[PDB]
Amino acid sequence: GEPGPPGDPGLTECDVMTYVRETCGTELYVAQCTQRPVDIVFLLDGSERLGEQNFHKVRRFVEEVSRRLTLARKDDDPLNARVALLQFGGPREQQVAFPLTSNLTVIQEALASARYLNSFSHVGTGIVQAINQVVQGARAGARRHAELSFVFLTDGVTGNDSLDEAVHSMRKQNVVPTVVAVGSDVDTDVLSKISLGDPAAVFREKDYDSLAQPGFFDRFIRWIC
Amino acid sequence: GEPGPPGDPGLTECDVMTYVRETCGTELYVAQCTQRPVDIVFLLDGSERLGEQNFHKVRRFVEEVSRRLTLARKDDDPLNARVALLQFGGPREQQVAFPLTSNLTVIQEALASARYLNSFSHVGTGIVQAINQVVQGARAGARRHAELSFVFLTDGVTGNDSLDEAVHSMRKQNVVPTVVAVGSDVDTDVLSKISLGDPAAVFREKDYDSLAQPGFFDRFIRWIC
Amino acid sequence: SGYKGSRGDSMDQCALVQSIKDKCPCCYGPLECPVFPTELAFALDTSEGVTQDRFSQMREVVLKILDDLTIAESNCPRGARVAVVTYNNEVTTEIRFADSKKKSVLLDKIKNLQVSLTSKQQSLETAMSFVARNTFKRVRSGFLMRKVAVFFSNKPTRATPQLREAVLKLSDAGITPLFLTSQEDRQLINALQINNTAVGHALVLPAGGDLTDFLKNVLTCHVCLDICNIDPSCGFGSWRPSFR
Amino acid sequence: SGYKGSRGDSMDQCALVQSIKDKCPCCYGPLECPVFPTELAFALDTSEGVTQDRFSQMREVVLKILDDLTIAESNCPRGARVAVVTYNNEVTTEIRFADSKKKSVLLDKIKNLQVSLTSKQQSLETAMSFVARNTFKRVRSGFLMRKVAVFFSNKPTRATPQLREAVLKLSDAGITPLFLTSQEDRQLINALQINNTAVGHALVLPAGGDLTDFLKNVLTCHVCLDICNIDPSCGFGSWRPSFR
Amino acid sequence: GPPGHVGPPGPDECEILDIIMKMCSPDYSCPITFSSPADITILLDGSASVGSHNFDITKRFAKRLAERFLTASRTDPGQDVRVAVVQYSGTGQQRPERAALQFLQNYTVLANTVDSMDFFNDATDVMDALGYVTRFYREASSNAAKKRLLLFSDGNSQGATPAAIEKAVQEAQRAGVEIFAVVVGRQVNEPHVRVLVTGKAAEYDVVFGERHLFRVPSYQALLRGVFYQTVSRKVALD
Amino acid sequence: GPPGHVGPPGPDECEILDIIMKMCSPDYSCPITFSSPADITILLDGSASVGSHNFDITKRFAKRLAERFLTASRTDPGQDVRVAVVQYSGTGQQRPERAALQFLQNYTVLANTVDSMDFFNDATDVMDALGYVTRFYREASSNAAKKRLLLFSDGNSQGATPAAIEKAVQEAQRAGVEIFAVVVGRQVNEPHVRVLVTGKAAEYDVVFGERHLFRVPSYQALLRGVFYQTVSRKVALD
Ligand SMILES: *[C@@H]1O[C@H](CO)[C@@H](O[C@@H]2O[C@H](CO)[C@@H](O[C@@H]3O[C@H](CO)[C@@H](O)[C@H](O)[C@@H]3O)[C@H](O)[C@H]2NC(C)=O)[C@H](O)[C@H]1NC(C)=O
Ligand SMILES: *[C@@H]1O[C@H](CO[C@@H]2O[C@@H](C)[C@@H](O)[C@@H](O)[C@@H]2O)[C@@H](O[C@@H]2O[C@H](CO)[C@@H](O)[C@H](O)[C@H]2NC(C)=O)[C@H](O)[C@H]1NC(C)=O
Ligand SMILES: *[C@@H]1O[C@H](CO[C@@H]2O[C@@H](C)[C@@H](O)[C@@H](O)[C@@H]2O)[C@@H](O[C@@H]2O[C@H](CO)[C@@H](O)[C@H](O)[C@H]2NC(C)=O)[C@H](O)[C@H]1NC(C)=O
Ligand SMILES: *[C@@H]1O[C@H](CO)[C@@H](O[C@@H]2O[C@H](CO)[C@@H](O)[C@H](O)[C@H]2NC(C)=O)[C@H](O)[C@H]1NC(C)=O
Ligand SMILES: *[C@@H]1O[C@H](CO)[C@@H](O[C@@H]2O[C@H](CO)[C@@H](O)[C@H](O)[C@H]2NC(C)=O)[C@H](O)[C@H]1NC(C)=O
Ligand SMILES: *[C@@H]1O[C@H](CO)[C@@H](O[C@@H]2O[C@H](CO)[C@@H](O)[C@H](O)[C@H]2NC(C)=O)[C@H](O)[C@H]1NC(C)=O
Ligand SMILES: *[C@@H]1O[C@H](CO)[C@@H](O)[C@H](O)[C@H]1NC(C)=O
Ligand SMILES: *[C@@H]1O[C@H](CO)[C@@H](O)[C@H](O)[C@H]1NC(C)=O
Repeated sequence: GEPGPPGDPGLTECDVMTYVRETCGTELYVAQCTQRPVDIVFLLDGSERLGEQNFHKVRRFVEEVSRRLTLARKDDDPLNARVALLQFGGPREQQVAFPLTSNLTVIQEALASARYLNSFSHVGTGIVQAINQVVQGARAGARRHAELSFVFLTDGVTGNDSLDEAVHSMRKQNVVPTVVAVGSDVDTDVLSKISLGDPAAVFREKDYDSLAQPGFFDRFIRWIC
Repeated sequence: GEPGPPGDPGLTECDVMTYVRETCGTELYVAQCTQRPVDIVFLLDGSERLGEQNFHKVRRFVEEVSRRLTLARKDDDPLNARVALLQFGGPREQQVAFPLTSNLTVIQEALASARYLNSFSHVGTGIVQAINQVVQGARAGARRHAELSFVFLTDGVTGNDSLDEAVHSMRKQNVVPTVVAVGSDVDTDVLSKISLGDPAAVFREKDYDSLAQPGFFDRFIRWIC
Repeated sequence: SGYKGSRGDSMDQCALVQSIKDKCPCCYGPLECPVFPTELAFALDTSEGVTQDRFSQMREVVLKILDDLTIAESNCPRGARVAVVTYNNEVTTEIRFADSKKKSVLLDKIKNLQVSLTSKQQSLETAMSFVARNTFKRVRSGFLMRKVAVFFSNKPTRATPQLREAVLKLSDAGITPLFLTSQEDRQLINALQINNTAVGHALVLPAGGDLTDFLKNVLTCHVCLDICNIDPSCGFGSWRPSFR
Repeated sequence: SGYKGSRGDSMDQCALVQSIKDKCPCCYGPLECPVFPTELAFALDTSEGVTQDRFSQMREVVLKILDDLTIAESNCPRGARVAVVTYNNEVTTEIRFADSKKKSVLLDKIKNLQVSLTSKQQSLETAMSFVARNTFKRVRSGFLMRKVAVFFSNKPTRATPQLREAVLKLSDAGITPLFLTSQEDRQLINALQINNTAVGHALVLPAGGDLTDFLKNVLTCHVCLDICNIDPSCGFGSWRPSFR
Repeated sequence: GPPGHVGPPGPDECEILDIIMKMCSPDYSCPITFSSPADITILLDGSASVGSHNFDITKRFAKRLAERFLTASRTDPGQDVRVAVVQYSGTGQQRPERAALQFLQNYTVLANTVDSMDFFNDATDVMDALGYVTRFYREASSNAAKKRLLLFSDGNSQGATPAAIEKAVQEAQRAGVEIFAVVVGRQVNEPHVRVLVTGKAAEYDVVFGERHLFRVPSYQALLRGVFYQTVSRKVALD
Repeated sequence: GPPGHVGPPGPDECEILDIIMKMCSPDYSCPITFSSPADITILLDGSASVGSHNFDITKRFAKRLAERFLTASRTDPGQDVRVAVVQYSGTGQQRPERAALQFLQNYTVLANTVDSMDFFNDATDVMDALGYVTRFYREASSNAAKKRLLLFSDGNSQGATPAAIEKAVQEAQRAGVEIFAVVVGRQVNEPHVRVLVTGKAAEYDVVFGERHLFRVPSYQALLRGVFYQTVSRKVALD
């Protein structure tokens, strides 16, 4: 075929602009995934504003994400990362799901029978129950320093009876928040509180179906690892 | 399958908008082609700024246009429209081309042997030569009132030694123009002069290749017919 | 899936204009014709035997009609656009829909318009077709656009299929012709109208004397007739508001 | 067609800033560290036997280091970001890269930070890995982004392969660590340095007495060393421009 | 498949009014006349599907609706113009007390109740809400008056099947009150809201359908413009 | 296919000066120094491919170039700094006559000639133009001076082949003048322009091409910004 097109400029205009701004005076650079010891526990609110079809789409997204990430063999601080999910709700004041575990078949089986609450859910009670459950699991799984990152898959608009206390407890519990809001309708206060004073620790997706968009999936997997 | 979607609202916001603007206080409505007696003569200036490959593209465009429009059998004021084209230049102060005729085989042969001038076009001399030639042809073809429309395939940037006199001759010769400029670089003066004081008698094409865009081709055939 | 559902209802064409009219300040006070923006196409005739004085009379008639009407100088869809042509066995455009931009310049052009004495014999059907398929090749947009053509004749038209076909084409084109000629012809009225459906009347003009009567008739209930409030008995017939 | 051409030449990272720096008014007058916006990560050790008075000493050291440095309160790529953590057999983040927004609030938080008296036995490798793969999990952008970590130890480190692997990972992460400990260990230097190419010095800290003698060195020479105008003979070794 | 149902008819008087008033520079606002005595009780959503700020904007819109209806010059001093407000939530959650709220001419109790209700944080429940509304009408409203009603809905509620809502709306019709549906957003079970509007799923009358349904894209858009004027005027017209 | 050649290097001093001055707010503008005496004769297009207005903006750019070069503080009063201007067109059209124009120092006469030249409306001929330039230098410029030249072109010319351009540029090189190419737009015969820039088609040097080529997308953008000063300073640097 024909010769390839000529190369781009050595230092484009934006390059020099960034240089000058840097000397005297967005996007954040994160080192790509390296299978570092990680432990992630999702959180999907049961509020009826989610949607049965949207619940199915979120199930698909979660299983795809679990497929993409490498899964550790076991515990006692090997390399690789684990995964957990729960679907707490308002009614019954409690709900449970599978604990952290890398055995993917358990994940598939639990997801298959996943029940969509379609009911109110106060985020504070959910998060405190989640942190209690994951603390219990971690204690059952030795020290495994690694980390503890929580991904909030929800708009977050819900009852805040004990939001602040749970946020404080999570803050003291060496956690790394991360939020993926869906839809234009979102309250900035809840996002800010969960983000722990970060402007770029939140992603936005116009529709729940976009969770299957390859671009957003790649960005999310890059951010988490 | 599933039922169709709901229909268009009653007097859509734009509908009432136009109604109110009309009551007290763009696009022009043209009756679709009805094969009324029309005589059309093209004009492709040989200015070196056209391009040999762009000349081939214009040849293809003219071929397509002459193919789509219906062609009359003969003269003496029958229905249907004819076609003509010429490629006048500046050097040698003249050029010749096939006259108005519906024998598409002659059009094919002329296009096949079509020579890209890569030369100049004192648009005034070219247009006066064209009007003389088409007047001679029309006289050879009886009255055939019909009409006489010219299509200008040129940016128009060129020497204007005798532009105004030829413009006046065109005015007196019951002519109707239609100009399709291509490229950002265009002079408003020449376009206005050849458009005969019209703001919507000019089409703008981003690039020569856009001449093959079905949308623009359909719009052009709709305007001319 | 099924195709798109049917277009819904509407508030009719006229009565909505009545409503918006009462409600838009200063637009129900001083009326100015045309009632709605419209195209007007004058077509003069130079057929042999046309007396120059009669040409002057028609020139005065057209000038008065223009002055009584405003124009749409800008691109705002409000006001009258004009197009003046001359016709014979052939046709020759003089001023088209685009050149005219100011009332004074249009009046000056029309007054200074060349008078072309000639001898070619009349053929009104050619002018009919010309206006049908050349002058109205492009017209300004507007949901309530009105289009009117005014013609001339120094001799009654013949009775042939070509003219009836031509007027059918005119009607199909949306025009609302108002012919003017010295004397009536029941055949002309019959050919113009169709199946008890009028296309456009054929008035009468004088060989000298008073003009304000018929001039008033045309200016009120023909050239700038409100599509909504048609006068009680201005012109015997049935009228035909809106497109045809 | 063939693939895209190669990247073009560059004016070199070092002296383009030299040029722009002699060129951006008032930016070549008063100096304020850090020379370029950078991340600084303090990690504190609560290892068994860490004397509380010594903890106060390190607290004052960190407080002074913070005061000497400015902060990037806004999102403009200019100023210092901070991250303070405590490490033991396990680790516990105290303040991350996000919460810090003002100098006074940061100073108050660090001064009011709880002292976690404990008895767990130390293992510096866990803290190395934590900082390598958790603290720097995300950092601010910038073509000349600079990263630095400061640590502590109330006991000399062991001589094990895992330490070499951890320091290799740190180097791969772009960090430029500056450890601090009571007493030297040639084995520590050897593990840090790679084939005679240093990765980070291991300075010394006092059990009392004067401090500024080494505070000046650390501040002028490691934390906010100029990228290109390096001090002639500060610290035995070979220095490093940035990255590895 | 079969073609879709006819789309909504054109702008009514009140939005053509504000569109003309926007630029054309004669009465304005959006006048109303209660031709015959009647009542209205705008029902407000309180399920989580709305949310805090959405619930608050709905409260504001309800307040505006009530004030506009009450201020509208009564067509007869010898008779009354009557409005009321109540909040519905999960089963058996409909403030105020049964005997508490009557038809009102003043604005004290109505305004305080409008600005004092609380979000409930429970799944949408339409059955008991509709039963409460219809029984309250049956017991309270005077026999002669021909009343009207409005409702926010999403067609979603636990333990909801089309036949049950068919029966409930049939009971409401037996009570003898026409109903109108106003909804916000598109995350709505279309068949259920269509049923609620019509009462006969098989025969969805186009005229009854389009007239009785108002659609809004977003909660914020509900308050913007003169939509409130249009809905109130449409409620007024018999 | 094979990969494309290396792209243009990073921006030089002048435009980085401009960008720092744009927002960062010491001598500025774009100082030049003619280290050693030389000559420059900016060659301006005269074929229709440019046009009337585009030819006018080219004339303005030429006038500015002459002003900036002449005003540049001569590095030595003992020797001179030399500039000239000519317009080329179809075969045998290079104003002024061969014996008229010398190296000019006062700016007014050169400026008057620049503002008085008329568009030729003759085909794009580059053979005779290059011959004119090279023979004029051969006859005129003093032996010691090592000169420089600019040239506008599109690489398109009737009766032109790569061999002819190569031979002409070789003759110019034998005359002993290095050449630089500045072009506008992209309706350009890339091989011919590259050959003119280098003269060694097969062994084209990427560094030579990138150093000796200037690309401007639009005629209007040519005068805009600091492009003129950047190119003039590049001409200045050895
Ligand atoms: C761990 O992952 C497995 C899938 O890899 C989960 O489901 C397991 O699926 C296999 C496939 O049929 C079942 O086969 C059984 O395996 C056992 C050995 O574990 C073997 O002794 C049986 O004869 C049979 O082949 C397996 O039963 C099934 N796991 C369980 C617990 O029933 C599994 O649920 C995941 N969690 C575990 C194993 O705790
Ligand atoms: C509610 O009504 C009271 C008084 O009732 C008025 O007379 C009724 C027959 C009927 O026509 C109501 O609509 C009238 O408003 C209004 O003002 C109260 O007046 C009494 C009389 O002294 C006084 O004691 C109260 O404090 C007044 N209420 C106040 C000050 O809030 C009252 O304005 C009406 N509601 C609103 C919202 O204004
Ligand atoms: C154009 O040149 C003339 C005279 O040249 C001057 O002397 C040369 C040696 C060289 O140094 C040029 O740069 C000088 O400008 C300038 O105008 C003339 O000036 C003289 C002295 O005042 C006067 O007698 C003449 O009448 C002037 N000629 C005129 C008015 O036509 C002129 O300034 C130069 N143009 C510039 C500098 O743009
Ligand atoms: C929960 O959060 C809200 C706001 O984030 C707190 O206050 C509410 O603020 C919104 C702002 O739009 C108002 O509309 C509400 O009216 C406020 N609450 C009330 C009761 O009026 C609220 O205090 C927090 N906690 C609780 C228990 O609601
Ligand atoms: C006119 O059209 C015809 C076809 O409609 C063209 O084709 C030639 O027609 C003549 C008529 O007898 C034949 O003898 C030739 O053999 C046809 N050409 C070929 C290639 O078969 C004709 O060429 C057109 N007129 C002209 C002048 O070319
Ligand atoms: C018509 O011809 C005249 C000269 O015969 C042209 O006049 C020039 O127009 C350009 C347009 O910007 C001006 O910049 C020049 O200053 C004018 N004069 C000269 C001497 O160039 C005119 O441009 C031509 N019209 C066109 C090309 O549309
Ligand atoms: C008959 O009269 C009607 C009445 O307007 C008209 O629309 C129609 O075109 C006429 N011709 C035919 C064939 O119906
Ligand atoms: C060897 O030194 C080079 C040069 O600094 C360095 O890049 C590399 O990582 C070193 N490798 C080892 C094994 O020391």
